[PDB]
Amino acid sequence: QVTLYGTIKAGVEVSRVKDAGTYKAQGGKSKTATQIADFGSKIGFKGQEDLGNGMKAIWQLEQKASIAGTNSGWGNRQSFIGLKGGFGTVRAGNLNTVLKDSGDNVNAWESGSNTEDVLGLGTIGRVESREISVRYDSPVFAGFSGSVQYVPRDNANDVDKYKHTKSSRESYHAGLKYENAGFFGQYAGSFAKYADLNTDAERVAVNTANAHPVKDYQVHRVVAGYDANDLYVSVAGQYEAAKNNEVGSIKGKKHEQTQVAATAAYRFGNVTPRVSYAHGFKAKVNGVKDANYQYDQVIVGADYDFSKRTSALVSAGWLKQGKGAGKVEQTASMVGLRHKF
Amino acid sequence: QVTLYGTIKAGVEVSRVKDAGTYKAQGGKSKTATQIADFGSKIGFKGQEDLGNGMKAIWQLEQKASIAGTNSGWGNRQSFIGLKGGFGTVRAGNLNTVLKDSGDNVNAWESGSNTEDVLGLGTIGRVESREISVRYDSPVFAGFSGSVQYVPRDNANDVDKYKHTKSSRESYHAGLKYENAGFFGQYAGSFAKYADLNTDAERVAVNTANAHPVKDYQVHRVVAGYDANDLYVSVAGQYEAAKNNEVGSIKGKKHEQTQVAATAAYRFGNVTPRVSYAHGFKAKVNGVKDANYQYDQVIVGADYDFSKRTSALVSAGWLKQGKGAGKVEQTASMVGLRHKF
Amino acid sequence: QVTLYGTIKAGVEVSRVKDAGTYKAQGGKSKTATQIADFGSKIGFKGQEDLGNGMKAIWQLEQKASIAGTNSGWGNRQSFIGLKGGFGTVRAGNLNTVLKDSGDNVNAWESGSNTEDVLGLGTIGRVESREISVRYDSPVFAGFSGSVQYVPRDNANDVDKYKHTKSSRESYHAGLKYENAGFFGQYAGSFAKYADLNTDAERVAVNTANAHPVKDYQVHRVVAGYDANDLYVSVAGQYEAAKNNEVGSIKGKKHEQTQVAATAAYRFGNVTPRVSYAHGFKAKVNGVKDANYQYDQVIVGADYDFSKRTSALVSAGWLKQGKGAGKVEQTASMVGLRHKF
Ligand SMILES: [Cs+]
Ligand SMILES: [Cs+]
Ligand SMILES: [Cs+]
Ligand SMILES: [Cs+]
Ligand SMILES: [Cs+]
Ligand SMILES: [Cs+]
Ligand SMILES: [Cs+]
Ligand SMILES: [Cs+]
Ligand SMILES: [Cs+]
Repeated sequence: QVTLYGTIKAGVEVSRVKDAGTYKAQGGKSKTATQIADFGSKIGFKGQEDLGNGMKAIWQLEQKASIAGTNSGWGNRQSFIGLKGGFGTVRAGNLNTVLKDSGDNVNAWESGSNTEDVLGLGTIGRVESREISVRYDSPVFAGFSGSVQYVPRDNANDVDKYKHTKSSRESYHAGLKYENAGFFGQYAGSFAKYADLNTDAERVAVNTANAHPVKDYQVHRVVAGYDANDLYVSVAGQYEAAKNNEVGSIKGKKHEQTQVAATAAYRFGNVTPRVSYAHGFKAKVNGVKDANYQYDQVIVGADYDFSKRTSALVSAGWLKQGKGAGKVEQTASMVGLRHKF
Repeated sequence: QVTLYGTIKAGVEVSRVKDAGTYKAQGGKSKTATQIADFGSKIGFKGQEDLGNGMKAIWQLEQKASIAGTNSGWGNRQSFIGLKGGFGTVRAGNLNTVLKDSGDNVNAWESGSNTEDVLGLGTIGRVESREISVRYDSPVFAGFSGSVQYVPRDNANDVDKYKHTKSSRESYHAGLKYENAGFFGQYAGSFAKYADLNTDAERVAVNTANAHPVKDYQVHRVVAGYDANDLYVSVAGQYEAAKNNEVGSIKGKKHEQTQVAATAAYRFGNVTPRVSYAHGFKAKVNGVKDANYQYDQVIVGADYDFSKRTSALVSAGWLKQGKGAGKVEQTASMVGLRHKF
Repeated sequence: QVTLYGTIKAGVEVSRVKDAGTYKAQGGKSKTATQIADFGSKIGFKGQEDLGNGMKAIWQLEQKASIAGTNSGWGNRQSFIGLKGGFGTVRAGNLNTVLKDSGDNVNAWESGSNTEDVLGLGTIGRVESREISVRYDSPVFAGFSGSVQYVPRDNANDVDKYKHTKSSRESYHAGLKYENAGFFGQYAGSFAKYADLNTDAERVAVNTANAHPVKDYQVHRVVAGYDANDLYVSVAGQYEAAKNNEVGSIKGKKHEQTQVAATAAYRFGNVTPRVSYAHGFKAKVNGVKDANYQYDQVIVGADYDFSKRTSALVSAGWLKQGKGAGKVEQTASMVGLRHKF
């Protein structure tokens, strides 16, 4: 067996930044931008074959396909080959991280890439990625399931394959999930003995310009809520910590940040109003409080479901980053359309 | 619903340039080149869903796929999401321009990209493009239909989104079409308060190397003819005008050019002989006649239709550019094969 | 008609190099690398239409799609348009070379690109490629078939289309095959009046950095064996020769190399153990023996066929390159999974 699927989705966004530092216009305000933007249209191919003994072969090839025609590549969304049966599921390839998957219960919004941080809970998602990796998923059993996932050294750093001179950027991802009668709890997280962050605290490839080597990199996410009877509510807590691993005065000093997010939605027939709130507390950077990494955000909107495949979408969002005169405030709103095939 | 389609098409071309300026060989003639060339093979995916109230969701993702394996990208031909119903059709994405669509009644030929100007009426098509835009199409009503289409500022110039420092390259596209009993007339055109041309008078992105900012950029196309009873004839008139908007001695001075084209074809069973003629009159460039932009061309050929999907193609073309010792003459011929799926 | 197909395939490889020159660690050994690697996953689209008179239209578009998400492009595997009927088959596009096709009887192994030379008989395949070309295939007749294939000048060197100043890199490919009662013999080969090699003796584009222009470039391959009754055995001989065509002291001097390979496999139900051996004798380079181009390799492994579409794969390989203190030794092993759709 073999099937074609995808989502086409897009809309118009309207945004404004308030940033004293970069916009000399009055009160530090940018002008208002108005863009047709693709929201992450995608196309895939996938299939499975019964292997005779309760085992199945599974594979998938999913690609970014933006109707603005700005993508190229195959396999640059989750793509894999694997086996599934009574044991659970094993998969190898460009895999979502346990934490990328858990993000479905945290960030429900659609936006173009420009507005990810204001029209969506982009900041809490900064820890989410796809990795050439292997992943095991369970058995859902007595309402419990789990995943375990690993990125080898020589996949995390190809260059260094044969000379093991940079320390390993191999990493571990794992989660545990419980569902009962509409109630869900999940823990998802990751660990990397050595990694590298950019200044927005995203993981980037070893040897990226302005990469900051870190050590004992760890992320934890707990999510809980209720998804049943027209009602959805979700609350997430996230904690990130690493040690400075750059050679310099500050090696060994402690990085950390705490983020929380909350979403509520109610389904009124075909209309689903949604509200979200997120906050990042002050980061400790090199052992010292850094309020540049603090933020607050609220998003409100709704989906109109024409069909089970097709929705109209509207949202607006209000985001505040940092403290004082370093302050950045983003405002945005959009209207859009989504169609799943 | 969801469907796969495409055209595979290709052939061998044979071409020669006569250009004193660049070819020192006798009488200013290049040698004769002989190439297997893809004619613009393409592949798409598209679909629609009835939404209940005479409304439909529509989407499409079409890509260049050249069997020479030189393309990459998704969505780099017309791709969109939209709604269709009694109101007409609304669409947003990488859209053909009203003028790109009207080009189906002007330039019927197939050629590789190298021969577009000699094996096809490439020059009159220089005004045709795809744009991240929104488009409304009518209702065909009493034989009349029309389209209206817009490219926002912040899609025409992303860089400048928030600092509105370069003037808008937002643009408007529109057309009106009438069909009666084989007879067709159409007006298609466009307007851009500010734009940027290259020296072959194609629109290019703001801030392209050797881009020439222009103002009040306008194109008009009227096409008329007859498409019925084995007989096809088309006559087109095109007019382009803009003001110099480059800072320098010549700002405010007037650009313009007039082009005409004519095609006739007759269907003799499975064979369709075709003849085309096109002419560009002298351009006024910076208020002054410039005969470098004058050209004449004739193309003759035929299609052999094996099936409704599959054709053999042959053509030859004879093109003259400019006047005097700046003169460029292109000669070409091809044989090819086209298959629609 | 129109069909979708592909192969997804991938695994974990483990490799080690022993190279005194580049690895200062003890006894000239690299460390051991361990990688999830795609084995050349691919996806295609193809179809055919009966044209009425025993003739068919045929086309194909095949792309590299690696589930590690590192490819982009359409048409970058064999892709074409063509006609098929009582005359044989004619095709134009990104075609496999007669010698690339013959490689199916020589190199049966799957490996990621990093291990092609140790987990697969990569070296003998150095002469195999895809080319924008035309190809004729026969009629299988009294057990005999054949192919003839040509790459025009102006496809081998686009740049030089109109100025015929570099000599032609046009080339000819041809083969002859016989099958009788499990027994097969094939000759495949190629000739290019002028070409360009890199130092691993692969053909590269004219004007590639460190390309070495050659003249009278010729390759010959004879393969023979037995493919029936659970038993497969293949023996190949390959010979490559060219003259130095670089301007310098050594123009006109003779390049050549001889390679042989052997494979045996036996099918035990669903398990197919396989063993392969290959050897490259000393190259003559500029008229002089060069033992850097000598190598020996053995690969052993097996396929486990879950289904006709789906296999588990394991192999190990042991490769030795050159003589003496220039010596390079590669060791590798892998486990993998393949699924055809
Ligand atoms: Cs998103
Ligand atoms: Cs992310
Ligand atoms: Cs990654
Ligand atoms: Cs064309
Ligand atoms: Cs064009
Ligand atoms: Cs464009
Ligand atoms: Cs291979
Ligand atoms: Cs090869
Ligand atoms: Cs090639």
